[PDB]
Amino acid sequence: LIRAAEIRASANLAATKMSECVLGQSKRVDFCGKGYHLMSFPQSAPHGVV
Amino acid sequence: LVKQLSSNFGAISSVLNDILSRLDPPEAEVQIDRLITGRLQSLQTYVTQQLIRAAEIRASANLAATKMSECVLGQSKRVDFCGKGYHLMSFPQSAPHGVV
Amino acid sequence: VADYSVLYNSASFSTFKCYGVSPTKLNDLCFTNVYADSFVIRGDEVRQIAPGQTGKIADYNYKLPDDFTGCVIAWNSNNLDSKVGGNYNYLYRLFRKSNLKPFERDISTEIYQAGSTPCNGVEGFNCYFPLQSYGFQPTNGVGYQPYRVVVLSFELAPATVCGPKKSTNLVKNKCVNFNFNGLTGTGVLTESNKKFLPFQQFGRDIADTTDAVRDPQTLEILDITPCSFGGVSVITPGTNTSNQVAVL
Amino acid sequence: AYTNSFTRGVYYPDKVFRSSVLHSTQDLFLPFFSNVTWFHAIHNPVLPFNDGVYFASTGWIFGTTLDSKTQSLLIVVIKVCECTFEYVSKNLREFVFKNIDGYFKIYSKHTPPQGFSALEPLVDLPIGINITRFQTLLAAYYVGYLQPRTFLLKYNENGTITDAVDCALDPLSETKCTLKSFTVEKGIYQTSNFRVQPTESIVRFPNITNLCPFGEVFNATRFASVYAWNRKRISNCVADYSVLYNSASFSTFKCYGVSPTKLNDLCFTNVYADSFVIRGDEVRQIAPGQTGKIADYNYKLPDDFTGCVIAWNSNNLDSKVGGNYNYLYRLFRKSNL
Amino acid sequence: NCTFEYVSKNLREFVFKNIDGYFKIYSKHTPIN
Amino acid sequence: IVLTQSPGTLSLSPGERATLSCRASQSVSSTFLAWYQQKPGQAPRLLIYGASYMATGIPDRFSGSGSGTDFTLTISRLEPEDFAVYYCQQYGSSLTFGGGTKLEIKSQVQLQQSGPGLVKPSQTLSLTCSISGDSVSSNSAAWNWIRQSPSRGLEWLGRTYYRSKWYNDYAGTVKSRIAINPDTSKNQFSLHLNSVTPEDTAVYFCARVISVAGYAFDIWGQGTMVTVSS
Ligand SMILES: *[C@@H]1O[C@H](CO)[C@@H](O[C@@H]2O[C@H](CO)[C@@H](O)[C@H](O)[C@H]2NC(C)=O)[C@H](O)[C@H]1NC(C)=O
Ligand SMILES: *[C@@H]1O[C@H](CO)[C@@H](O)[C@H](O)[C@H]1NC(C)=O
Ligand SMILES: *[C@@H]1O[C@H](CO)[C@@H](O)[C@H](O)[C@H]1NC(C)=O
Repeated sequence: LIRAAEIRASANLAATKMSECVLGQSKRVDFCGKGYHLMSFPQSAPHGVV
Repeated sequence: LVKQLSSNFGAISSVLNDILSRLDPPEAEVQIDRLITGRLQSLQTYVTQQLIRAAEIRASANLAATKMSECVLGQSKRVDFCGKGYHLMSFPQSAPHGVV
Repeated sequence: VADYSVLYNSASFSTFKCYGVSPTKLNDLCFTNVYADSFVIRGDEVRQIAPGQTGKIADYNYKLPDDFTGCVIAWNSNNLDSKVGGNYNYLYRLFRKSNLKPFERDISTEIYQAGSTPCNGVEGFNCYFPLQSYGFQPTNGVGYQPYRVVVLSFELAPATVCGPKKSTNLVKNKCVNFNFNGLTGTGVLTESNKKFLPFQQFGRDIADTTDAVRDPQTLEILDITPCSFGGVSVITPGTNTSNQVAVL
Repeated sequence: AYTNSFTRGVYYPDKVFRSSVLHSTQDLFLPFFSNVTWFHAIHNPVLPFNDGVYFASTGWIFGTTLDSKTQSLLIVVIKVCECTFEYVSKNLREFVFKNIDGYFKIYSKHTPPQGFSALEPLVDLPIGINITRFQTLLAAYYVGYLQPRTFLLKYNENGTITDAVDCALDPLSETKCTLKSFTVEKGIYQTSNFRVQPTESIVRFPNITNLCPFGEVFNATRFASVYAWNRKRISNCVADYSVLYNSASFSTFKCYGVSPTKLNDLCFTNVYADSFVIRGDEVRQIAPGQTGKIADYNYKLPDDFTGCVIAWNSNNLDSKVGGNYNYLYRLFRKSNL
Repeated sequence: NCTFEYVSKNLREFVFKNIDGYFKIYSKHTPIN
Repeated sequence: IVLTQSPGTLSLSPGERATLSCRASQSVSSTFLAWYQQKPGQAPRLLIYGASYMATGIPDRFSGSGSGTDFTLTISRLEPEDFAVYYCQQYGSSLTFGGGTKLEIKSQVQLQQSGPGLVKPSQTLSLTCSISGDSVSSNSAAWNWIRQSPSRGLEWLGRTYYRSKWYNDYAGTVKSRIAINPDTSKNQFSLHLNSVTPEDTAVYFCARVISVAGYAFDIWGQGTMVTVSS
């Protein structure tokens, strides 16, 4: 149960990052890399995403 | 939690009043101890479940407060944070145990 | 009405052992029906009359279940059940095909078949009679003297047998402790609109607690509600400011 | 004739009042949609009473043997004289009869079919009589039998059983029973678990390889005299005692301390094969505890002998026409051995 | 008083041990220079 | 099944204890061991049946125990009249006696025997055992025949009884030439041997056995001797 809660928190963060940096350009500094953000591209992975 | 009180946990009865009325204390000690252990375990697991659920609810409430502050009090530029499309405004509404 | 005090303080019983229910409190509680089982056996074998014991008696003669709720009484009777010439009117079974189920009695006297060759109902080699005699005598040792045994089996429905405790009057709308056929508790006795069927006796809660009671003397349906309870809170400013308090 | 017991056969299991609740209990009940047996009064067989009968008809007698030996139970005013007890007391008159753990149950209902009806216990009798048959004593009626089925009961506000669920009929009823409600929503629900059972047992062992050389011991040409009796060690081999046992060529085969035909399964440290020849009539002297010239001066078995003894006639091998003088035996000595 | 009998550049390594009444023997032959 | 008398011979003094022994060839699942005491010149007497239960009119000095393949009888306090011989008998798939132990120190039913005591060899031998106090056709009893010779000890010959019809058994040694006939009219049963041999010289007894009393030889007879000679 506890590990599931931690994983859910991580999944929510991943969903937010996908929405805010794949679907648009972000103004939040250091939210999507060091520097002035331009875009991003997702890739699938076992039990996760990069 | 309330239904768990009817199980014996190994004692000859699930009513400590009956145990006391029917048995002498030297023998009744063992039965009372068994019932005590069982009921204590049930209470402990209920409390732990409540703690975890409370943590989840607190996370949801923090998200709700952030959304209220960032979209009712102003116009948000975060994409898909306050609805699909270019955000214009928002209106809160009360509800039992939550907001809309 | 059964008075067990006269039995218990008799001092003429060698053994008085009680399983599930303790003596000195029998005459307090009420229960549906009893069962008195009686017989006479050898003095040594008395220890086999108990739950979970195994042997000749507790296998082929008289077996008690594992959930027994009753008391066992026994007392030496060497001066009534013995004869000068040897008493051969007391028998016991020795061979049986398989053990007994609890409280099951066997009475047949067919010839046991202890070997390969069928006996066809006549006794002979490897064809033994299944009953044997104790042969009591006045000069036998104390381990080999007749003992009488009486087993009382309680079943804890309208109870019909219990102790001589007297009844009192009932009260309404008052937090009191009650005693209905041994059922104890605490609560307020209020009238109820519940429609018990004529055979309906009690009412049960989800947590396995009584919710309504049918009085034994006068058939009427009462309602049980737990007496008031709750927590207390103390409202206090800083002691550095004052010491006034207000409870809640 | 066969008819389906649609929905009837439920009864109050206890005298405990419950209202507006859903209760799950396990006891003996008539399973739903069960084939009932039909009899007509147009020109009373023996009907078994294994567990219980749902007798509904629009006197009685319950016997076991019914030979005026183990007298039965008669209902008119109830008289059970095995006496051992007595008692005096369109229209679908359904009744339920059963006996469990020395308790006799009778249920009734009189109503003027696919409907629901609950029966309350009447004239319950805790005697403990053994009953195995069912015969009615006096128009069509029906007879059925009940099974140990788990049922989910529904109580209304007045405490009347108005609905029931057979938790082992079909998966929909199983889902209702596991969700504790009479209505369910869309979705997949877990109901139970299945386990494939084993079919047959398999035991295997390696091959037998070397055997103990009983053949050369028993089948040899020469035996030594008794007073100088031979002796042999046998070990590290598998020995088949069954073959020598079922040869029927042995006059005497007596075993002490160990039962024959089961030697095949006992593992031992060692064995010994003492062989000699003695007079035929005197073979009975070789026993654990006898006395005599041979047993006292030539071969004495201990009191704790553990084994078997084999012997047979050999008059046509060891006897010569001139008289065999190669066999000796002691006759005098200072003391026994 | 016999009580048993049995009949059946190379570094001869051998390990001998005895527990529970059984004699266990290990060996190995290996080529070396 | 073979019974072995373990202790050979014992000599004691008045007052102390004595311990016997009896060992079985293999298991006795029927558990019908018994112990008899015989004074010289008299018929044996029964002491214990079922290996534990006392007989009629026996003091408490005697106690027996054992099960399986071994048994033992113990005397708590010796009395200078107990110089006698003690045997060991069983019942089950076969009826066999025991060797016996020598020990030396330092009534409502009667059976009567009669018959010739001397016989010309290769002839017929006849005995008779009258019954006074019971019916020979009783449902719960049997009637045996026991003979004793010093070379062979105590041996069982045969028996007869009645449940619905009459039933007979005989020992393997004597099957071909033995027969027992009851006579309900005069309440006696008799033993016949068509042919006789010199070695049959012995002393014969007639006995009664009760099925509910552990198959023990309760009541014996006076006994008579038969000699085979020219
Ligand atoms: C001793 O000799 C006898 C005589 O031949 C053997 O008995 C035969 O054994 C064979 C097994 O190879 C069987 O097929 C025959 O049926 C046996 N004959 C009889 C008459 O039984 C015996 O096997 C030899 N060895 C031993 C130990 O007895
Ligand atoms: C009832 O009787 C039948 C036959 O008469 C028998 O097989 C069965 O064992 C009996 N039941 C009990 C509990 O003895
Ligand atoms: C003994 O072993 C051999 C080699 O594996 C095998 O072929 C043979 O079948 C075995 N013996 C038996 C009786 O199976």
